Amino acid sequence: QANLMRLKSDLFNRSPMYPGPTKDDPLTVTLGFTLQDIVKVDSSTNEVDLVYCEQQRWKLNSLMWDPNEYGNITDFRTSAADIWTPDITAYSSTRPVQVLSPQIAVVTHDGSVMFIPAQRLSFMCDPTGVDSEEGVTCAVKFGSWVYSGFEIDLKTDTDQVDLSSYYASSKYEILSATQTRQVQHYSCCPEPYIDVNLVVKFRERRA
Amino acid sequence: QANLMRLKSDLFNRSPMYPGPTKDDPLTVTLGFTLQDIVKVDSSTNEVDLVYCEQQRWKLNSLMWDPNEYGNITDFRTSAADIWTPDITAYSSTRPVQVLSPQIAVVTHDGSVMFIPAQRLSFMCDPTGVDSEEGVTCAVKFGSWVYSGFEIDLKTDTDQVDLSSYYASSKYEILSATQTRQVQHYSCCPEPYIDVNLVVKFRERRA
Amino acid sequence: QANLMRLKSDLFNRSPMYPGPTKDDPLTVTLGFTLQDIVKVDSSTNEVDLVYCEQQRWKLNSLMWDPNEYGNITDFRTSAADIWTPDITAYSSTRPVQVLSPQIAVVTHDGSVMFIPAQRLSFMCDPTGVDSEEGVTCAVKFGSWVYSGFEIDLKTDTDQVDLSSYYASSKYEILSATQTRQVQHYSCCPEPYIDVNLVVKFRERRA
Amino acid sequence: QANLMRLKSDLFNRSPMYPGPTKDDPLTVTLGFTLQDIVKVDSSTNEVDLVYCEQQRWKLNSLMWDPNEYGNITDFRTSAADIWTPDITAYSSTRPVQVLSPQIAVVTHDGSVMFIPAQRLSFMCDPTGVDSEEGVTCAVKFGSWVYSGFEIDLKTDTDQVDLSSYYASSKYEILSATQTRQVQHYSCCPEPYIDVNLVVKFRERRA
Amino acid sequence: QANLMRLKSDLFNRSPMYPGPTKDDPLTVTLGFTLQDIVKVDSSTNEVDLVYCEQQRWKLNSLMWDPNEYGNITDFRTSAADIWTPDITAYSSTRPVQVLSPQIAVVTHDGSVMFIPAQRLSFMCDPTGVDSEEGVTCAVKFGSWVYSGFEIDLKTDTDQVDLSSYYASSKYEILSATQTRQVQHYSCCPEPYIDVNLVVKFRERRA
Ligand SMILES: CC(=O)OCC[N+](C)(C)C
Ligand SMILES: CC(=O)OCC[N+](C)(C)C
Ligand SMILES: CC(=O)OCC[N+](C)(C)C
Ligand SMILES: CC(=O)OCC[N+](C)(C)C
Ligand SMILES: CC(=O)OCC[N+](C)(C)C
Ligand SMILES: CC(=O)OCC[N+](C)(C)C
Ligand SMILES: CC(=O)OCC[N+](C)(C)C
Ligand SMILES: CC(=O)OCC[N+](C)(C)C
Ligand SMILES: CC(=O)OCC[N+](C)(C)C
Ligand SMILES: CC(=O)OCC[N+](C)(C)C
Ligand SMILES: [Cl-]
Ligand SMILES: [Cl-]
Ligand SMILES: [Cl-]
Ligand SMILES: [Cl-]
Ligand SMILES: [Cl-]
Repeated sequence: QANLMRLKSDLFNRSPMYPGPTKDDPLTVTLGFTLQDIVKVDSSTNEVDLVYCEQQRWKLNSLMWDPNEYGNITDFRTSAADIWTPDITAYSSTRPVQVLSPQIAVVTHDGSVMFIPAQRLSFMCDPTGVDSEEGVTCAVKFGSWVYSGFEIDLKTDTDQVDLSSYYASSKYEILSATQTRQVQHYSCCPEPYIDVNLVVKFRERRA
Repeated sequence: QANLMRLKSDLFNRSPMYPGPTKDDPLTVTLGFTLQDIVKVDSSTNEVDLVYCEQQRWKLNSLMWDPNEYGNITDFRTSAADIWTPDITAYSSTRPVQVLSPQIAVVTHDGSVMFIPAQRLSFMCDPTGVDSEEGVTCAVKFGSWVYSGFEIDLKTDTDQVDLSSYYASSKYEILSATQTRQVQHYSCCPEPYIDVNLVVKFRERRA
Repeated sequence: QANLMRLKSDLFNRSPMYPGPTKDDPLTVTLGFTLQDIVKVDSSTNEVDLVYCEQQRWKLNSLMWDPNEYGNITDFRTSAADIWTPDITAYSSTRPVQVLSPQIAVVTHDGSVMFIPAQRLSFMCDPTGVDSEEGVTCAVKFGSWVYSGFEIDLKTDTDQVDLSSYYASSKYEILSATQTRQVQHYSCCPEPYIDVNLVVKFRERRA
Repeated sequence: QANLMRLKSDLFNRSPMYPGPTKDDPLTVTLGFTLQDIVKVDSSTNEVDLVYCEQQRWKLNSLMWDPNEYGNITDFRTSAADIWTPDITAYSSTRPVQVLSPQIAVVTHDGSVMFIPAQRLSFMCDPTGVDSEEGVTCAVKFGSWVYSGFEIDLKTDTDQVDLSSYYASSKYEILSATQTRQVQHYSCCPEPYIDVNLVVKFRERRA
Repeated sequence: QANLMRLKSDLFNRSPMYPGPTKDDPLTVTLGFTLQDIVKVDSSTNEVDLVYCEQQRWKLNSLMWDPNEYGNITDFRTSAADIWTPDITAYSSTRPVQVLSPQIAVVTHDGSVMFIPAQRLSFMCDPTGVDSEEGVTCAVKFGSWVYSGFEIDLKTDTDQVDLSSYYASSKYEILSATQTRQVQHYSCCPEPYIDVNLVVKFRERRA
């Protein structure tokens, strides 16, 4: 307990709160979605509700340590409010995202962080054709709200969304689920922003 | 990281928290709207729900710095709770506005600040005629709640709302969307308050 | 900025937080309702939802200053969390009141404060007869929850509720709207509590 | 203002925050109910919503003072967050209780406290027979969640609920409303826990 | 009060906040479920709502004391925000869990802690067959979100869920309710995570 208490104290005191990435000190966040359920489809407003886990990984030099200096501690768990986190946002939500899991991250001696928030998202989607054989396709972009491609870059380990935890008895069955990196420009800003586009084809499951 | 940490420290210590504008030190906020979706229309209460982005720009001498003094840093991202922000409010909302994006602003070396919150608004609007060819027209005023024209002035870059991000498969199609600056008087107060009037003409989209 | 920064600093440091009124140091709050809309009527639970602005005015010796001592500053805007505010409560609400406007007050050199919160209230009201020619009458009392008449007194500038901002295309039209001061006794307490009774007669508006 | 400011300062500084009652230092809380309205009855989930006021009273030696030492101040109003309050909980709620009134208590020089929160409760209740002549009976227990009889005891002044403020035009009329002290044992714990059982018989009101 | 005030002061000052368990300092949490009610079943989204109490027990060397050193105090009640608590989470919730009881734990001189939060959970469950004689079976896993089996182990005193407080007049009757310990692997992580699987068989109750 003493060693971890010391490590946590030293990582916090060694330097003030990390000010986020810069053009000169950029960061690459690895995103990966685990789609658990398509809960609701609303045809009167064209909103669809998803339950998923957004897996996030990044590395920070400021969170690095030598295990030999801190009782061979290789990693630890900490509140996500105690460390810097990326501002990964759904670009087309219709409601504030609901967080379903504790806000705790895992920090490793190499400075790498893993943070997996489970969330419920309500986003823009016309479900017309959900009841058909072909089903309906809907997409939502995820990325930083304020950091461009020069400050925050995004990466995926695979183009395939994890469906190994998708609720079998859900009202909707998944025909396809894709997560692909893309670089866009916006009216507000001159720099190119980067995002992970979550595209999911689904239909009503027969009882 | 060191340079930005220093800049942020020096900008905060240079003077206590900015007390907002005054008659003697007025401010001009540039407002612009990017209408993403008309989510819901409720004819039983006469409420309409919009999803949009509110681009806000202002300039503060207190936030100015020389990039040559801080490792050629030209701008930075910071929590909107760490800086003064204008109190732009919808004058005719029926629910507390829901914030859909992170509360982070961008501050530039000339002292200018850009903050683009994404929000969901539920406001007063009779939708009667939404299903007709002509559609229905509804308006909502945005402006400071406590600062008059002598303290906060508002400006737009264009009278035409940004519709380049409007959800194509929305239940409602946009016939027209306008943003106009106007100056009004109220019973409470002797000074003229200024606002940006968002007027949007819309109808039900055919499948 | 310097003068206002100084005034605000001196007003906070000159004395600890104001402990509220007392029998020995009583206060008079001026109440005034601007009814903007009757949003919803629910006949299955007998609840009615209103959108209104509650103008509150009071004077405090502790908030007084000499403009000649602070660069001819006659007034300033401040967060309502930074100053004492009265606990004006609806005595018959069915839901926690939703605040629709920023929590900012205007303080003047004579120690007077003006605070205008915009709110949505869900209160006890049987709407039977709303569809009739005569319409329905419903009332809700507003007053301090813990302070009696000896500590907080209430006053109105007119017995007429401001209807100049009432939404024209509302589902309900106003036949009459009154705000009267009244003094009552309760089982709990020996002292007389005072309230402002909001009485509004309304009916369904024809297209 | 000076005397009250001083009293409140001295009451806070004389000793650290009160750690709650103990077997050695027990406390007796007096509960009372003022049932204002039976808002909703839901037969599809078996939930019933009440709007009531809970009068709570207890005495603490730590909150005692001599009025002659503090400008003949006999009592004062304070935020309920500034003092210890009991964990009186509804044992069978289906939703987190909504607080409708400000969280302010009244403290007297003898150390006695009075706190009357107005709340909306959604609790377990099968309404089958609400439309009959006999009506339906439903009950909800109120007690401390963590303190047993040896630490917190409960008392009522009357066994009759206060119905003098019950909304006349409510959808439901009260046939009977009782508040009775009872002592129970639970599977978790060996000590006897004490509660106040709120039993109310009601039916649908005829127009 | 003095002795407890001292004990609480000494337990807080003797060492900084406990950093949670480690591979080298693991912890075993005992889980128990008291199912109070199956509130709602939604066949249009496949969500089911439960009201239950989750009894949690763990022991910490850092919370140990000698009663003879602190006026024969054997235990005390404290805010759960003042002590470390495990991040026991429902792995398949569709909404953020609603807490229905005060967040207070009971700490004993041997360092053991008992914490019983009453909660409302909305989780993934197809209710098809709830109206049949056989009823429907639904399951939800509870475990730590970030700690593996090497850091947090789980244990149950019985496989049988406590039904002695189940609301008799609920819309749904319980046919069976089980709580069994299980060890799983996940896509994210290499270490085995452990959970308590809550399996409940229920059907619609006949009036
Ligand atoms: C800044 C602007 O015009 O809009 C950005 C929001 N987005 C990502 C959906 C198009
Ligand atoms: C720069 C800024 O604040 O945000 C706009 C949203 N975005 C990222 C897609 C263009
Ligand atoms: C000063 C104040 O609270 O304002 C009330 C109405 N308004 C918003 C137009 C000026
Ligand atoms: C006189 C006063 O309180 O202002 C209300 C103006 N309004 C409704 C548009 C906010
Ligand atoms: C004195 C106190 O706690 O409040 C009781 C309810 N009241 C005063 C509004 C009628
Ligand atoms: C304790 C007491 O008598 O209060 C009732 C609260 N009231 C009448 C506002 C609804
Ligand atoms: C351990 C436990 O919660 O037992 C029963 C409490 N009760 C009846 C409120 C549900
Ligand atoms: C002891 C504890 O934390 O919780 C038990 C619930 N109760 C109040 C009925 C006995
Ligand atoms: C490991 C972690 O950080 O959280 C992921 C969800 N879990 C634990 C059930 C696999
Ligand atoms: C990232 C990963 O594989 O974790 C899933 C956790 N679970 C099954 C609760 C949904
Ligand atoms: Cl301000
Ligand atoms: Cl940041
Ligand atoms: Cl107060
Ligand atoms: Cl306590
Ligand atoms: Cl932790």
